[PDB]
Amino acid sequence: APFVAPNVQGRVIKESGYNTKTFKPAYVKPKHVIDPNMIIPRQPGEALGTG
Amino acid sequence: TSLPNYLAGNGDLGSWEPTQIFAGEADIVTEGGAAGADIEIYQVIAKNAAGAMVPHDPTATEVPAPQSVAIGIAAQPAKSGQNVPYYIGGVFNHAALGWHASLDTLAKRQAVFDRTNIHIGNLY
Repeated sequence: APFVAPNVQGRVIKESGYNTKTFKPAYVKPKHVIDPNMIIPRQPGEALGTG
Repeated sequence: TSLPNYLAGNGDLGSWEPTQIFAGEADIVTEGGAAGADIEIYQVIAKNAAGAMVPHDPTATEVPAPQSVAIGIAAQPAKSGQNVPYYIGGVFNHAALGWHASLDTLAKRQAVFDRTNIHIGNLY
């Protein structure tokens, strides 16, 4: 703080500003097509012969 | 290799016919030795000039070559260099065995083994 003799008025102090930032997000679209080609086939779980 | 089949069809699992090798009770005798050529199950095999098993080959030569005398029946398949187990004694169905060409009729198939502990014959 400024030292100021008790008689006189005092001194005026400057102050600071602001700064700003902004962002747009990204977009994501994974998808699958599920054919009978992919469903009919066996799944390791199934037994042999008669799944 | 996954791709299902859609079109309808007649589905068979194939067929099975017992391969009856033995036709008698003469005691069975088995040995084993290095193969000199590719050998299939129950194929009739000689021993080549180097002493390695080789599929029997009549008329190989000039003096007939040692491939030309049968010596046993392969008990399991093998590639060259591998050891082949093979029968040397027993009574065998002439049809179950693998035979050379031109060695077709049972008469000839027996003529290949009269002098030995192997005998080859019919099944009733």
